[PDB]
Amino acid sequence: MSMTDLLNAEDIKKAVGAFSATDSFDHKKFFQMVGLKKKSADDVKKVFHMLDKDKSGFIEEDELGFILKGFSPDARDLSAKETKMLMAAGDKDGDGKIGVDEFSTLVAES
Ligand SMILES: [Ca+2]
Ligand SMILES: [Ca+2]
Repeated sequence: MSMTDLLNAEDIKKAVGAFSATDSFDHKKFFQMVGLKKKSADDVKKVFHMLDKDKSGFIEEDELGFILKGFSPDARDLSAKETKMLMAAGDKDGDGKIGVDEFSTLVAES
């Protein structure tokens, strides 16, 4: 992890803006504005690990209400409608969690 060094602080500054709403979590456009899909697959491992505070290897509603705190400060509390839709979109597998390889490619569906 290290959401500045691995990625780009400027791109992150735009990205935290691209989620600066209640429910309007355009993950596809965040992952574009932050340059994520332009960084390495092995960078995308260090990406996911910044959101998975637990280091349990899976992100779920407890973290996913404020996942932005791994992207940077000024993050805030996401809406109850957001977390519901975001877990249901971000779990491509059917296990109810965001996994890294899903999250990387979930946004390539753009
Ligand atoms: Ca977790
Ligand atoms: Ca999954």
